[PDB]
Amino acid sequence: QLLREHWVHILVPAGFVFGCYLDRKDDEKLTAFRNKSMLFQRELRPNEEVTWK
Amino acid sequence: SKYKPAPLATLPSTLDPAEYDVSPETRRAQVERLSIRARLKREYLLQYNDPKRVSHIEDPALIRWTYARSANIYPNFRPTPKNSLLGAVAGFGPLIFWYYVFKTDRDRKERLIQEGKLDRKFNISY
Amino acid sequence: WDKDVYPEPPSRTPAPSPQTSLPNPITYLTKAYDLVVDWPVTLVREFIERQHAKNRTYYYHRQYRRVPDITECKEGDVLCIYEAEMQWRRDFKVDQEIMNIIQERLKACQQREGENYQQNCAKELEQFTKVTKAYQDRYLDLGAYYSARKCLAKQKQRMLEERKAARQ
Amino acid sequence: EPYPDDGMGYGDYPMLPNRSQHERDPWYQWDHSELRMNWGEPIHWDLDMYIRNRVDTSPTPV
Amino acid sequence: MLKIILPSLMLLPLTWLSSPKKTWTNVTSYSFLISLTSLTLLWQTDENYKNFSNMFSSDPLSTPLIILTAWLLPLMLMASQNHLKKDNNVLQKLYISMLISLQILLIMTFSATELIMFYILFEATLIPTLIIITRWGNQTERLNAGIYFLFYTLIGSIPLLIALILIQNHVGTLNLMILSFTTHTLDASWSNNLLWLACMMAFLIKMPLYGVHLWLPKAHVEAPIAGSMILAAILLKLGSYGMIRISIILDPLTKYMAYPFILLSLWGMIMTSSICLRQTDLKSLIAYSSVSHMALVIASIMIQTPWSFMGATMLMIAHGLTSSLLFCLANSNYERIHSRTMIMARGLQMVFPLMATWWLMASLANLALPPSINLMGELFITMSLFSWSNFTIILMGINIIITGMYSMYMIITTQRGKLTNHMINLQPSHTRELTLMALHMIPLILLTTSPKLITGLTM
Amino acid sequence: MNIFTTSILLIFILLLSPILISMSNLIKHINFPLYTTTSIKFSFIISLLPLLMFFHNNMEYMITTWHWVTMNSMELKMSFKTDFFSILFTSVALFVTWSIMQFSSWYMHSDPNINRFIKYLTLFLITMLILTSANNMFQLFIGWEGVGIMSFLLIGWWYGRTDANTAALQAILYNRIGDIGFILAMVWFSLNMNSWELQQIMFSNNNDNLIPLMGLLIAATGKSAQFGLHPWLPSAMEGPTPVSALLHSSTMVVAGIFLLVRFHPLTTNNNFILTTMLCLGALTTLFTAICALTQNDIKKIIAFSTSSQLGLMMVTLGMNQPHLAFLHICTHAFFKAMLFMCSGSIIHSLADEQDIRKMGNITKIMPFTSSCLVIGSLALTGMPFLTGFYSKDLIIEAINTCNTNAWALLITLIATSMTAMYSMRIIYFVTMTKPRFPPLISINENDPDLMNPIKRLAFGSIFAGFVISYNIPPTSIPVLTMPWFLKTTALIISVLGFLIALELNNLTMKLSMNKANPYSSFSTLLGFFPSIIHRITPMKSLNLSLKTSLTLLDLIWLEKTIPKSTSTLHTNMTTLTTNQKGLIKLYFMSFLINIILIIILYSINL
Amino acid sequence: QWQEDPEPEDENVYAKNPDFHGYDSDPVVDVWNMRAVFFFGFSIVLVFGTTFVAYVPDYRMQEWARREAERLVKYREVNGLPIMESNYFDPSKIQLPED
Amino acid sequence: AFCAPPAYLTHQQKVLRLYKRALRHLESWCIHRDKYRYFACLMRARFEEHKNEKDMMRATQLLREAEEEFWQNQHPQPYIFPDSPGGTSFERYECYKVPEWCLDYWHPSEKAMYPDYFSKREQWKKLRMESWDREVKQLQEETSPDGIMTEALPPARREGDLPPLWWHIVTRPRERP
Ligand SMILES: CCCCCCCCCCCCO[C@@H]1O[C@H](CO)[C@@H](O[C@H]2O[C@H](CO)[C@@H](O)[C@H](O)[C@H]2O)[C@H](O)[C@H]1O
Ligand SMILES: CCCCCCCCCCCCO[C@@H]1O[C@H](CO)[C@@H](O[C@H]2O[C@H](CO)[C@@H](O)[C@H](O)[C@H]2O)[C@H](O)[C@H]1O
Repeated sequence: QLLREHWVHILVPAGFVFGCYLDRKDDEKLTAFRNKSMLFQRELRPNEEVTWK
Repeated sequence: SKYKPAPLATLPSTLDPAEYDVSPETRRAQVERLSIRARLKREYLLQYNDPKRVSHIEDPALIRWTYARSANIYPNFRPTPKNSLLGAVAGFGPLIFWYYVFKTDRDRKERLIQEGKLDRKFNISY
Repeated sequence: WDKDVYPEPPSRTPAPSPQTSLPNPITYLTKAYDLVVDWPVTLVREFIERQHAKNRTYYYHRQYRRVPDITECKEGDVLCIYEAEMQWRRDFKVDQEIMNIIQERLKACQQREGENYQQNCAKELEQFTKVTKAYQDRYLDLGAYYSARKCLAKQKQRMLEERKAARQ
Repeated sequence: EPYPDDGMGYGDYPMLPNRSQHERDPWYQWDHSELRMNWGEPIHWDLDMYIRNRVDTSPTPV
Repeated sequence: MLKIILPSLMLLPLTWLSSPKKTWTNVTSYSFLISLTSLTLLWQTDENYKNFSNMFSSDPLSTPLIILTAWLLPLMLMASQNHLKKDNNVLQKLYISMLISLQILLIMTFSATELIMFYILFEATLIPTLIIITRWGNQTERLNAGIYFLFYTLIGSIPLLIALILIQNHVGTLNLMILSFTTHTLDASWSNNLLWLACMMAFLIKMPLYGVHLWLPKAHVEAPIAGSMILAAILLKLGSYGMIRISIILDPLTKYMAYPFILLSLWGMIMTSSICLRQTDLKSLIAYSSVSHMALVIASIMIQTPWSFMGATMLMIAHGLTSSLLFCLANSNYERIHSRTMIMARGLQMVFPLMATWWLMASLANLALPPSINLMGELFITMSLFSWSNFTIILMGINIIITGMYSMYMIITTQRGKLTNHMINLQPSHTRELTLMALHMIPLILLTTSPKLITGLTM
Repeated sequence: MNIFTTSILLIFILLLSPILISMSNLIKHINFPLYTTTSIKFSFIISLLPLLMFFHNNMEYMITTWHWVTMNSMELKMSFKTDFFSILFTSVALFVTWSIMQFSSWYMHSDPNINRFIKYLTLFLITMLILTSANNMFQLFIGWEGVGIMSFLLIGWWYGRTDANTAALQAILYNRIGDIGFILAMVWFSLNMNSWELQQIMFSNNNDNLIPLMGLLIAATGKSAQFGLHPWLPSAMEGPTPVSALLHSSTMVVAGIFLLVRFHPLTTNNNFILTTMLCLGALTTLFTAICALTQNDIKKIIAFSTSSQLGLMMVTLGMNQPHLAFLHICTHAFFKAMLFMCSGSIIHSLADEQDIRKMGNITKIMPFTSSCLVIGSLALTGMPFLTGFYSKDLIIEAINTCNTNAWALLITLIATSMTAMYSMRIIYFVTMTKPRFPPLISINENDPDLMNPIKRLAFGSIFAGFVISYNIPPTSIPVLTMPWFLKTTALIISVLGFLIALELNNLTMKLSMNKANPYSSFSTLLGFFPSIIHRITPMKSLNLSLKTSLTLLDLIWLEKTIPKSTSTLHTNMTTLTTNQKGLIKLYFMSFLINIILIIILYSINL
Repeated sequence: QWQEDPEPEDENVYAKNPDFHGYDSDPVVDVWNMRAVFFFGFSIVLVFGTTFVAYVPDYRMQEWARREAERLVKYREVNGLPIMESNYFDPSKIQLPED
Repeated sequence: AFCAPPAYLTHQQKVLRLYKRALRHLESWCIHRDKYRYFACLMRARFEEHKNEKDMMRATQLLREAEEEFWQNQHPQPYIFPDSPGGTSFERYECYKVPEWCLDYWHPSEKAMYPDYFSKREQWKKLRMESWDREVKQLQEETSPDGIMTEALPPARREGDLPPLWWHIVTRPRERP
């Protein structure tokens, strides 16, 4: 097939997807204060487990 | 003559005493200058009309001028009392002058504001 | 458009009262305009609004609850200071827009009163002056790094000066 | 004729008369037409000041 | 921010794994896509600056510079496609790698949250720049130019490192947000004055300041086109950005420590705008215009007002675009006639009618034609300085007149007059070159349309 | 109002349409000059409607079209201020530009890039309208700067010339020297009133205003070419005759007068600024009226006439008569554009000859152009009941019946006489003589593109002053009670100037050699102001920029002081330290010295 | 003299391949590089980037601030309170140092 | 313009140049044709009075006095022909004077719009190529032994030879393109 010349067109998109994943992980690490700020301190609505995940 | 030349209104040529001297020395000098002009023009025209030429004509005189005005200024600079005095004055004197101007203005303004006498009316942006 | 925020006096147009035999070109030009230009545009706008009536959606003006001020929590508590600083920045951004609203009021009054602005824009000019003094006392002379702490320091210095003068 | 040896960086460069390009012969066929200079001719130190667009030093009736 | 950083890293393996024919196409296209992605930083719908993690952040001051850095790299790659036409494929890929590594480091620098990380990256950018200048310059003075560029920065940077270490020892952290929120006044002791100088000297040298600018004309004259582009566009703004960031903890000493540098910048802007009137090298003329323009940024940041900061940011962005456009325009003629002397080429509008239009637009932006963001920044800096002292208007007006004069002189000398007919090698303008100029100009027009994006922290 | 605002915006839309068409391929399929001329014509017709409404109800509008950006308590929004001045000037300028755009289709027919020429003229019209209809000082400045840039691009339309490039850059320089004052006014108003809109500025009536008013006065001096910054306008004749007719006479040069008129309410209460304006205008009037005499170039004479008239407008503003000054602007546009068009027709018909010493007998060889030229000349002079009259007569009456500088008044009257003097110079040397032009004759007025626009401008120069003076609302209270001599001074001095110039011109045919006169040379060589300033100022400035900043400081001393000094110091230390002989004897002697030093250190430190 | 190569001569790029776009000597690679530049630079980044930036909503609370300002102006004028008061912080909250 | 100046002008040349300038400035002073003719006849009478002067020192003295008088009485603003240096429309048409070599870069699509013109142009270029070697040889052999050279160029001496350095003199842009 013609893969040996076009496979190289997955690096940068893969980098972007991996960066989005790493950003989500960094979001997870800072979960503290999720619903505990003086502002934005509403009670969870029914069937709601996290304010902004 | 009633026309007195100035550095920015140079003496004409028809009023120039040196244009009416027919001495063989000056005549030889003028002929030599024309010979130099002719040789340079011949070389330039040969290059200009060369049908195999594929680029512009480099100008040694222009290269020399740019080199002299840029890269050769420092190698041929020697500090002297006049050089040092001029350098210090030009470099700093304007700075000291404008420092005093700005500082006196700012100090007077600040004294006015401290005393409350400055009429800051619709000043809102600063 | 809310008239209470943006007061626009009632118009006082005089009656035509023509006193000549010639026809007024502007009346016929306005008739031709109201026919050719004003009517198809009105129909297109009505169609657009009819389409908007369907697929109608609502958006809300966000409300922020007051949080503890800068004065209300301790030196070096970055959490408190961040909350109070964001609140102060919000209030400062809103003060700027109130300033803008009153400046628009003043400019519209000047244009409207026209030649009587020296006498019939007294209310707007006085409002501008008073609100301008308030703005200056609040925010003027704070650095490009203005912050709730600098505003508090400025207010406390002004209060100390006022108190000293009152004592004397 | 070189510049005076006052150590101002001129070095070996010649000193040509301080005459604007306006004064060169306008009917001649100069190699550098608007500079009114020939190819290879030594260039004045202040040529860019004396070009026909800038400082003019031509004689005057008064 | 990692969603911008990581694809930039992946550009490098793409460069080294792409076939020799498709390398330029692939790298340029994906750089353009990364530049598009970087626009996600403009989605700020509140006053709460973006904080992605403990290590990266974005504010109204950082986002414009990050987007400009992301945008420039495709332009540099395009500009470098001709003078690297003869080099080996390994060498071309090495050059692409240097440019990509510069982009990554600059984006990391502008997104940094800690002053020490800022320092590490802001000094890491030197290696790619030195390599680009020295390994791909055309004249024998590129080595000395690189030495100047390196050591002017290093000498000023070491005191910056000492000051940062001292601040971290005293406070316990270097996080910019913590420093801003827990900032306290500085006693006016001699040690604190020396701390102020150590904090500001590196950035002032990078700006550059009037007395220590000799490294910039050399670097621009000896650098390749991409080197000049990135330098003028971003590496000068590193100093202004650092000054804006670090001045938040140096108050109130600024009020009296800014006089020497305010005066130096105000006078040196005139003294360099004047040099632009009688500079023979076109690249040197552009470099000195940049020095004079950056004097304004220095002065405005020093006086520190809501207007000064916004004007400084707007002028930073506008100069970043305009100086790069001017350098590309000059390099277009250089690649044809192989001389930087301005007098050598004349009447070029008779053979490049559209390049002359680009020249005119670039020059008008340079002299600040309203409503251009150039003039927005310059006007607001002028107003802030006028409020500072009412006699600054004299110097500002002199500089304005000189700027108009030299800007129009460039055009009249190069694009107008009688064509230098002896130049048979003036080939028609490349589509690549015209696209480069268009990509430099269109963002300027759009930012003029929407200037709210390039205001700074203050407004 | 919908109709009024729609007309105001549609004028700009129509003007912008040709600019957009020039960026598409349709410009090759259409006749671009004719399309642009039609666009200007329709813009004029549309603009005639707001003019009628203002004449009827005398209402003025503030129209905010677009919110550009808000800058912390200062909103910059595109705003148009449509009042008496803007409404009247828009119509006058559109009429003049319609005529000149039609004329250029003929004058520049041979010249390639006529499409670019038409686009440049349209751009200048757009920018001038932006300037004249703008609430914000910032939008006014956009127009102010774009007008100068289009002036640069048009002066030296033939960029092959070097004189043309010098004239264009001269215009740019002399206009930036006034843009400094404009920016001074902008910054002062921004700081002290926190706004650039005239509505909010108006509440600065009771302040000092000396600084902002002086800034505006410097800007007006620069832009309208008052005595201080005047050389550029006479030198702006390098460009095409249509450029001269439109920009540097009919519309561009009146920008400073328009700015002062716009800010008139503030300068009403500042006696210093009014006195300065009066004196400056009187000086400019006298100086340029003198310079116009003894000028052997039709375009140069007309340019100096324009400068003199602008000086008169500045005198009118020095007196508190802003409405009268604007009325003179509007009236003068007509006949000045007509005069320039007629001169262009003469120059085109002759083999591009501008010197009047090679013309003559045009009254017979070109009846139509000669008649239009004489109409324009009499209009320029105070011929009763022509477009010039309803402004010049009232200006002279107000000058006489006011508290004014005696010298300003006297030299203003002398200049009013010199106006007729140089008009008679043109008439005599270009009409009332024997033919001095080359022997082969190829003169053809018969072309509609030439004839029609001049006919329109002639109807203007005859009736527009009357129509406007009657339609405009009452503005100020004139003084109509004065001695017979004060009332008739305008006519008397104009006729005296005509007769004196006629006698002097008749005396030229006498076979007596004309000897050079000191005053004749002062007039001819423009008072030596160019010859001296344009040589001393640039020479000193450029010599400083090279010998001081670049050579002395940047290339020499700033190298010696920092990099070279540091490098030399460390190159000296390295050679001092690394010249070791390589002898263990000396190395161990040094080690012994080190040991002794350490022992001493410990001993004295305890 | 050392054994050095001579200076290469000036080339006309359009001499061969008069459809040269400045990108590459190979015509196909050149045209495709030009197409990629024009597509990803103008069609993608500039158009879509401009649209996205334009439709960023309420950029930095510019609109919310104006709506709040209108609300507060109406409320304060209806209730008779000052539009803006010279003390941002209620002076009761502040404990001024004695003397 | 076509001829190159000599190393120097002779007395006759200087006197003739002075005569031409004096008559032109006299025409500028006397606007009218009849007056100009009268005064020009008088001026020629003055010139002729000293047409015979074998004291080549009293000739130079007369010339210098005349030049002083000319600089004293010259028109401050003389009359310049529109196309001459200093006259309006001097270099007016230098924008449209595109040199011939610009046609080398025309796209084949653009040359297809003038099939015959470029057919003849190829013949002209072939002629230039054939001639160049012979013309450079002619100049090289014509070079004078003594260094006293001039800008004057030789004509074609043999047959089928073009004059040396002819390509730029020919093919120069037309005065009114
Ligand atoms: C304010 C603090 C920040 C400013 C700090 C300044 C430190 C800068 C030091 C950079 C050192 C530059 O070191 C530079 O070395 C080069 C070698 O290429 C020397 O190069 C030069 O040397 C001498 C002239 O002196 C010549 O004979 C030689 O041909 C020339 O190349 C420079 O003379 C020297 O200046
Ligand atoms: C403030 C502390 C900072 C210290 C560090 C800053 C960096 C300083 C670098 C010092 C070294 C510079 O090294 C520099 O080398 C160049 C050549 O390369 C020398 O250049 C030399 O050129 C030739 C010989 O080659 C000699 O004729 C000339 O006199 C000499 O200058 C410089 O004289 C030397 O100064």
